[PDB]
Amino acid sequence: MKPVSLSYRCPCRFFESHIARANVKHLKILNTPNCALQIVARLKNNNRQVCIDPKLKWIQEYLEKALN
Amino acid sequence: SLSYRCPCRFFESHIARANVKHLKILNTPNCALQIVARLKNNNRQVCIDPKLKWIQEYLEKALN
Ligand SMILES: O=C(O)C1=C[C@H](O)[C@@H](OS(=O)(=O)O)[C@H](O[C@H]2[C@H](O)[C@@H](NS(=O)(=O)O)[C@@H](O)O[C@@H]2COS(=O)(=O)O)O1
Ligand SMILES: O=C(O)C1=C[C@H](O)[C@@H](OS(=O)(=O)O)[C@H](O[C@H]2[C@H](O)[C@@H](NS(=O)(=O)O)[C@@H](O)O[C@@H]2COS(=O)(=O)O)O1
Repeated sequence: MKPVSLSYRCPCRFFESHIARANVKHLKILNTPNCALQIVARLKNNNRQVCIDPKLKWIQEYLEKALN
Repeated sequence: SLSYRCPCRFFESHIARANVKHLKILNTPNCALQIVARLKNNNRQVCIDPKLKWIQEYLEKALN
């Protein structure tokens, strides 16, 4: 890959839509206003980081509860 | 587990949006503290106050 310092490409090119809450170690919420996909999940069973659908069903409630 | 350590035990209350690279929201619903920031300037990760007003707006924007 192009190193970060040089890349103008939004980090998330594509999202995945079938990530279950139970397999998520954390969601990383990137501070990238200019890009459509800001949410990256780190997964528990494989430790991949996958960009996820921000409309995934469980995401909103998971985020709101973190803040209570 | 009684074994299980919550990754965040203490938080910073004075972190502003501009000094954050990203937030990590830890899937540890059991724990009081679930919010981590990687800092630009430092590159340290710190746990941050979850009642920080800007955190809400930050997360809502990410969801659109
Ligand atoms: O809607 C959810 O966030 C959710 C639904 C499911 O019961 C489960 O996810 S799964 O469909 O991927 O299996 C998960 O629910 C619970 C879950 O039992 C625990 N979280 S998890 O291990 O990461 O999956 C539990 O401690 O909290 C989840 C619900 O959130 S809560 O508000 O803290 O109770 O997620
Ligand atoms: O905008 C960002 O904050 C960011 C963008 C990159 O896509 C990401 O790459 S990475 O997650 O594979 O490393 C970058 O690096 C961070 C990342 O937030 C964290 N990884 S984690 O430990 O699983 O959460 C971070 O804590 O470590 C990475 C730093 O990379 S490094 O400088 O080359 O060592 O985050």
